[PDB]
Order: sequence, then structure tokens, then C-alpha cells
Amino acid sequence: LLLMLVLLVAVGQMAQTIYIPAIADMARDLNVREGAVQSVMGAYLLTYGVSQLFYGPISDRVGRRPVILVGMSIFMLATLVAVTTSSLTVLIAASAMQGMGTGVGGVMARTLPRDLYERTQLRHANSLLNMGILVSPLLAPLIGGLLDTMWNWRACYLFLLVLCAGVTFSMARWMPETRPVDAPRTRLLTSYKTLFGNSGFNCYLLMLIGGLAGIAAFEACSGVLMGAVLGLSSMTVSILFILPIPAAFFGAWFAGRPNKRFSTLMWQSVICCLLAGLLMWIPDWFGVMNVWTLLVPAALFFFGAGMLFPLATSGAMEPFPFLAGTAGALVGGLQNIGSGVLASLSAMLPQTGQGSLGLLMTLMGLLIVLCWLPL
Amino acid sequence: LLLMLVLLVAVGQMAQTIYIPAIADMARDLNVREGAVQSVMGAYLLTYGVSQLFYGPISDRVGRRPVILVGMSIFMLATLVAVTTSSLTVLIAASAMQGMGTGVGGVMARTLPRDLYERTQLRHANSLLNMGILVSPLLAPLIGGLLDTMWNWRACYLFLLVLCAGVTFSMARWMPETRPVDAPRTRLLTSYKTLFGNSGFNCYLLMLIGGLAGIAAFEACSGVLMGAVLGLSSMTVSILFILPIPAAFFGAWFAGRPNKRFSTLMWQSVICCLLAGLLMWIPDWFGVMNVWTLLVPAALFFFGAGMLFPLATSGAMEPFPFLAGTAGALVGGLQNIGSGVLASLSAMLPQTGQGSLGLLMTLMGLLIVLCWLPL
Repeated sequence: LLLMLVLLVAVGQMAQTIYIPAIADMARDLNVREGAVQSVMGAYLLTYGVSQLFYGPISDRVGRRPVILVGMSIFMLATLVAVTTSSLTVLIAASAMQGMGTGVGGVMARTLPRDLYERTQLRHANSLLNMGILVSPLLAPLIGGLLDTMWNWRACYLFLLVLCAGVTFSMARWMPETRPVDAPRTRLLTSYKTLFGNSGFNCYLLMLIGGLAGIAAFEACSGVLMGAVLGLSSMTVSILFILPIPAAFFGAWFAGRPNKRFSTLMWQSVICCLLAGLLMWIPDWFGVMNVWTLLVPAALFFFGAGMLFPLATSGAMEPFPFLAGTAGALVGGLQNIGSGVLASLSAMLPQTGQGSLGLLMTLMGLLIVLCWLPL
Repeated sequence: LLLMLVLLVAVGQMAQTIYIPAIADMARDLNVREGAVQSVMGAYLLTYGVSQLFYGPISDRVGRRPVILVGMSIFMLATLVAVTTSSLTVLIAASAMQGMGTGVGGVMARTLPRDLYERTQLRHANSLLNMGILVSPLLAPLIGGLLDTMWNWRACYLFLLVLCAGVTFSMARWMPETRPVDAPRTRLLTSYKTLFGNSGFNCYLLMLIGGLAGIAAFEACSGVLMGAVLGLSSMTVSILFILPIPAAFFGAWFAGRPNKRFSTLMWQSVICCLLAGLLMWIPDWFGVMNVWTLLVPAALFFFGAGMLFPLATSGAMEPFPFLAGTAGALVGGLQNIGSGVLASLSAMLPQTGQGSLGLLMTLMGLLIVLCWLPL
């Protein structure tokens, strides 16, 4: 149980965050410099999005040990060889994705430990702390430990994942079955005046992570792509994953609080303040910090109050397709944003994107704080 | 009555459409080449917008002969002198605006003749034919007649307007009073679920003329700014003003028809087809043609069914502030569109704007054709 999680998730984050610098490294050493890394962040949500959603139906059947760990891992063997020459050739693509793939395993991780929540007063921090912690240190002395962690990433991912496998010895029981007859799709046909209500919260996370996809591009962009800083980009990002998570515990209760939006609101705005605040460090590095913060408590109140109602099918739809969808939108904009960002400097343009989402959450924040009705 | 209109409106369109080429001429001979002419179109809606709206309250008091004709005309004396050196210096600005100012007089023109409508089966073509016709020919042999119509425009505007004055001998009677205590401002607070209804039509003309502001930029842009073609841009645009107007008579009844949107829908889309259709002429020249078409029947069903309900204050708000407002939005985009259109060629970018409004009206078209409820 518990330990099976710690192992599979360990490799999950190891490959995940480590691919952040790894991307930075090889991606800034390939064909499409820095436009691609922004796109890589888009890939982050590509994985998680289709995961929680479609992998949801996949979660209800079988396939954990086989497809999930055994599958993605063997593909990782193809990893360094093909990912050198083909590193450039969309193999920087395959690599990045698979890292977050183990992260998908992490998704299921939050699920079962939630059962453990039913045992007492636990809320979410527990499982997330498990992952978060392993991420921060292991990752830092990983690349930061001895430069290009080629066979090291090979070890971390393979070794930790197969460690899980070797001690997991389980397919996936205690849950339903059939993905082919599970995939959902519906609409606001039933969600009519719910527009006032549901669309209030819709606009919330929808716009939130969407513009945040663009902001993700920014924050994770800054660096000297290989370097200790990028290896430690994996580190720093994770260090902050940890602080905001217990903060997210009380933060879920805060989600109630002036709609956690008050949080997101002021935060993204402050991100911009730091964007033009002090000497290098704090600015965008804090940017990534905040982004993840928002993500967690948001997905917290959303997880429960969303997925348990008939808005289970409609719920999968709201946080997953809606949010992840917005992310995809901004990502596409990025594709042509670079190709059209030719305005050499480019101030107010990308800044309009970043700042937009910040202040966008501002207006949405208070505006939603006002409405309140039961059923 | 009738003749007073024909005179004041005559000068109205003379200065109006003639400023279209005149702009093209001097504007393409000034500081901000061609970005400014696009902006000039934005000025078109600046005038008409604030006119129908705020000039509405102005219409209810007094000021026709004094402020309206006497005022704007004397300002026109300042016209060629200051508008040469200062032509460049925002005097190309003052000139263009004042032309459409006499056009404001035209606004009041559609009003009274509507009373004449109450007399039988008339709908709108009548007054609009008056203006439209005078525009097309007078304008063509105006600039096209003997090149730079300096003192000619002086004559046309001054002479025709003062002709009106000399035979108008009326201030403005048969209507209410007080602008200072007339200016309206309110919101969708009352217009709640009206969102389904009102916002259906809202999106209609809102987006319609907004993107059309950008499209206006395109269509009226093409030319060799002085030239017979531009003088005849005034001509051509007006020639087509005439055809679509009686077409707008039956077109109002068509406004009903699959919501006149079916019209706007297919049309703007076809505008794009011609954009990449045949040899020079037909393309964007047809572009302007269609734009005005849409404008008239739209403002027709809107005029009646809009301005006569409590949505008189709310009505002024919908077609006037809402539509005109959208126009302003696109115009601003234009300001920085040029400054950022530095992508030397610039295909899909401005084309995305043009094409967007076309297809935008497509979706809105059919989508609205479906709803139907009384009260």
C-alpha cells in the first residue's frame, strides 16, 4: 500500500521535475530554442489533463503494473539512445511526456490515500507531502549532484519504479471496471441558469490555469538551461510544492475563505510585482511557486464538491476538460506567440498575457465571493 | 421639411464620403501613413456612435441651426488653412470628423421621415435614398471631377449646409427637451436571463460592427490614396449604399428572415472569398459594399423593436453604446496592430481579424435562428 505509492511516485517526480531542467538543457540545445520549452509546460498539462480525465476510465479496469509502470519504463530504455540524436527530433518530446507519465501514477496516489482520509481528519497534504518531499531533495542533488544525469535518470526512474513493481504485486483492485464503456461527454444543456453559479466557478479555474499555462511558460522559462539553477529549477519548484501543500490544508478551508480566489487573486498580481521587484531570484522563481499553490487547493475543493455529485460525469468535464482545455488554448497561442513575438524586446505583449491572468483572477475573485445559495 | 433635409444631408454626405478619399489623400501624405486612415474609419463610428447616443439627448432641446449647421460649418472655414500645415497635425483629424458631423444631421433625418412612415407603408428606404443618392454622384464628379477639390469641398459643405439653413429657418420643434437631464446609463441587473435572449442579439450586432470596424479598416484601406479610385472610393461606397438600401426594405422583413444574420453570415464570409477571388476591383471594394448593407437593416429592426420598449434607455444602451463600443475596441487593437504588424507581409494576422468577424457572424447567425419566445 503506502510504500508502493512512495516508490512509484518517487520515480514519478524524479523523472518529472528532472525533465524540467533536462528539457531546458537539451531543448535549449536543439532545433526550436526556448519556444519549445514553453511548449513542454503545455505538455505537462497534456499528460495530467488526459490522465485524470481519460486515465480516470483507465483507472477503472486494470493496467497499473503492466501498462503503467512496466510499459512507460521499457519505453524509457528507448530513452537516452533515441533521445540523443532524436533528442532534437521530437524525442525531447517523448522523454518529457513519459516523465509526467509516472506522474499519472501519482494521480491514483491521491485517490486511495483519500480513503485513508475517511479514517480520521486527514484532507490531502498526506499523499501530496509524500510526493512533494521526495521531489525536492532527490531532484536537486540529482542533476545538481553530478551534472548530466544520463544513467542517473535511467536509475532513478527505472530502479524506483521497478522497486515499486517488485513490491506492488497488484494489478488494481477495490475499484470498478471498463474504460471503453466509461469515457464521458455532455453539456450545459442541463447546466442552464447554473451559468450564474457553475460558470462563476467555471470562469474561476478555467481562466486560472489557462492564463497560468502562459504564465507557466514564463516562470519555468527563465534560466541558463543546463546549469545548477535549472537542475535546481526542479529543486526550487518542488521546495515550494511542499510549503504551499500544508498551507493548502488550511488553504482548502481557505478555498471557502473569500473563495480561495482571494488567494489566487492577490498572488498572481504579486507575481507580477516581483516580476519587476528585486534582483533576479525572487521574481519568476516565486512565479512557479505560486502557480502550483493555486493548483492544489483549487483541485482540492474541486475534487470533493465536484466529482461526487451527478457532476461526476459533469464534474470530470468541469475541472478536467474545461481547465486542461483552457491550458491547451494558451499553449497554442504560444506556438504562434513566439513565431510572432518577433517584436524584439517584446514587453507589453507577453506581459499582457501574464498580467492578464493575474488581474483576471482579481476581478473573478471578489465577484464570486458575493454569491451564495444552497440548492 | 423634406427639402431642408435634402440640403443638410447633401452637404453631410458630400463632406463625409469625400473625406474618405481626402483622408486617403492627405493621410497617406502625412506622418502616420495608412495606420491613420484605418483609425479614420474608427473616427466614423466615433462620430455616429456618440451622435445617435449622446446627440440623442442633444436632439431633445434645441441647437439644430445654431450649433449643428452654423457651428460645424464655421469650423470648416478653419478647415483648409489649418488643415494643410496641421493637415498632418491632427487636422487631418478635425476635418474628417466634421464631415461625419453633418452626417449626424442625417441621423435626425431618418427620425422625422419615420413619422412620414406612420402615414402609410413606408419603412426606411425613403430618407436613406435621399442621402445615399446625393452621395454617390455628387461625390464622384467632385474629386473625380477636377482633382484636389479644395474650395470645392468648401463650396459643397458650406453652400449646401447654409442653403439648408437659409431655407430651414427652424430650431427644432415637435420634440422634448434637456440633454443635461437626459444622458442614460444602466445595466443587465434587470437584464438577467435576458442574457439568453438579449445577449443572443447582443452578440449579434456587438461583434458584427466590432470586427466590422477592423474589416472597415481593410476594405476602405485599399487604393492609391489620392487618385480617381479614392475619390471614387467615396463614389463606389455610396453607389452600393443605394442598392442595399431598398434591398434593406425587404431586408428588414429579411431581418426577421433566418434572422437577417443569415444575410450578414454568408456575406462577410463571401467578402473573404472575393478577398482571394478575382482581379483587384471586386474583392475589398465589395467589402465596403456589404459592410454598409449589414449596418442598415440591422439598425432597422433594432431601431423599432429596440428603442420603443423600456429598452429605450436600455435600447440606447444596446445598439448605440454596445455596438459602437465594440467598434472602439477593435480600433484600439488597430493602433497597436500596425505598431505590431511589423511582421512584414502579415497574412493570417490581420486576415484572422477580418475572417474572424465573418465566420463569427456565421455561428451566431444559425445559432440565434433557433430561439423564439414572446414575453
